[PDB]
Amino acid sequence: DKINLYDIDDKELEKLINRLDTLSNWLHTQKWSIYQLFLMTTTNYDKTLTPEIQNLLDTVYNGLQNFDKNKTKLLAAIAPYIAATLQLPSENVAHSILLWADKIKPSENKITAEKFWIWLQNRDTTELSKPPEMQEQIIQYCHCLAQLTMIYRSSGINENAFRLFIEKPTIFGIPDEPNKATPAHNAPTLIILTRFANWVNSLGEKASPILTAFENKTLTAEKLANAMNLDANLLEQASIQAQ
Amino acid sequence: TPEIQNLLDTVYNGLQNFDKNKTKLLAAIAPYIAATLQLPSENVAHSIL
Amino acid sequence: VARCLMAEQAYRWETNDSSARFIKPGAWQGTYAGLLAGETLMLNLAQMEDAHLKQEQRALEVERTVSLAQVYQSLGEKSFALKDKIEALLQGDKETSAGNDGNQLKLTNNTLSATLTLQDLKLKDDYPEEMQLGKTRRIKQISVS
Amino acid sequence: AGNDGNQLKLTNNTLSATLTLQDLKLKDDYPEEMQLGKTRRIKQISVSLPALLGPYQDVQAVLSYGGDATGLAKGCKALAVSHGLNDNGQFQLDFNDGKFLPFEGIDINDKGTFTLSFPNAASKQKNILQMLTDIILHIRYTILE
Amino acid sequence: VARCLMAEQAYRWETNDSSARFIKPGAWQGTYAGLLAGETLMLNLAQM
Repeated sequence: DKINLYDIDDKELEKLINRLDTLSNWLHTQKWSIYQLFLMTTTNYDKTLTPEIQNLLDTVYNGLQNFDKNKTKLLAAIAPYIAATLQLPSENVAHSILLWADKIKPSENKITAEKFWIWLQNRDTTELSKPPEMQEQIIQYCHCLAQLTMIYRSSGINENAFRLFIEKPTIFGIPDEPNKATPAHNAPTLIILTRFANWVNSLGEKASPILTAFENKTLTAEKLANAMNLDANLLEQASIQAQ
Repeated sequence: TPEIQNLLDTVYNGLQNFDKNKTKLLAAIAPYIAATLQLPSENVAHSIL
Repeated sequence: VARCLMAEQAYRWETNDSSARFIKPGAWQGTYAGLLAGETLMLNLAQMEDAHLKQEQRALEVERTVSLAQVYQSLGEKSFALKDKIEALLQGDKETSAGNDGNQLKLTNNTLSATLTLQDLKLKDDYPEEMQLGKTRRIKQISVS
Repeated sequence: AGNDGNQLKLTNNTLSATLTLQDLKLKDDYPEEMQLGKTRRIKQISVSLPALLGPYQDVQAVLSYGGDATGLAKGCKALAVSHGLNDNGQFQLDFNDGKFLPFEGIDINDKGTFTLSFPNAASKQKNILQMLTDIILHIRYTILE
Repeated sequence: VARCLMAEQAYRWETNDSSARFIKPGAWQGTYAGLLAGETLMLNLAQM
């Protein structure tokens, strides 16, 4: 959005047209509106206390009332209400998306789920509407969660490879940094998840052993060829030609 | 695999508290094998063991 | 909810903690027609009973006899013997009453009252304070002979 | 007066007459004879103070134990004596109580040190403790294996 | 689970065996949302 077409290199212009064509063709493969991609990619979150998000606040407030930090993990405690209000099927997915929102460091304040419960833990009294200092920072965090679950729904990736992606983003081609290299909700780190999920769906039945062999560093060409019904020497020679 | 590991965990918790001279090992492991291999009967799980 | 609050008051009077509360609001959800209250109340009763089982102890049960003749006799120097003074105060129809701030023995209209204050028993000090034994000291039963 | 397990010692206020479980030799009242039983645990210890007790005038005495109460509940290692004639620390003795009694489950053999104390062994319990002649235990225990 | 461990300590103090344990982990299965714990705990109370 920031770059202008009034002055642009022809190579850069070519590359920009290729990016638009790649994104457009990928959306024609995914059958998505551009509004879907914009809503799943926006960093601007709206600041409005809705009664539904307030119902989420009331349910989590009554739910995680009577909590101590040193008894158990905060994330595992909040995970069922998040799994229900965001309609998530599993509980490890609700674990995943909370670790994800921790990694991305969302809207305005450098904020935390421990900061989230320290807000509901220090400054909260429900069924009362008076504004504190941190409320917009909380509700845009809630909008960020509601955004990041939508790409999990629309992508169709399975759960184990999703754990692998969040836990090791660098092995999926992001530049490395130990548990700080965070993929955003930008479109280039959507299309690569989508391609990886489509590869896993192309595999299908033999997916669990080959994904856990990819999870270890012992994945070979020969196990990989058998899941594609291809001759292994083809993959061997393709690797040699890339080398 | 985590699925075969889940089989291992289920049989481990299941046939925990076992003695050999109380009963047959095969009849003890047969329900977990019949479920994890989705076998309908228990004599089939006896047969395949 | 009324009976669970009754039980919470019984817990707050058995063990001594007034600030400790267990029954929290929000068990009724009117926007969902109040489904699932039994779960919340059963869980909260379980929390109360488990907190009781944690705070349950073995009690030390000590009896003690208080003879009022010794009590009204052993006082400050405004003291008196119980028998003769009660005999004189009931014999005479006078204003007269014997005792002090906590231990006056007074005749109102019909009745005679011999009252007593709990400091004069010094009954905590029958033992050393010795917090390995205990601090809080509550009456089980008072019986009169 | 006394020794390692049986010294009779005056500390600051109180007087303590302590005792060790080996000196009872109480396993050896019977032959060992494992058809009867090996393991031997205390059911109940009851104290009698054979003494001319004051009419409506009580003794003050606690009963301690030194074997750490490691399998015992919180406070089952202590016991209180008020009137000193074959008494539990409890007001009434309930065998059918689901609560464990104090000292219930203690080895006859040496596990810690068994200790009686008389608080206010200055001139408060002085008269009755100069009227004390001897101390009696009613030790009830259990034999099986 | 806390109260069943209380009862297990009561059993370990009534009869004398500290090594004897009955309550085993794995009654909660988080990967299946913790269904069927009552069966395991009822069976284990029956064994005690």
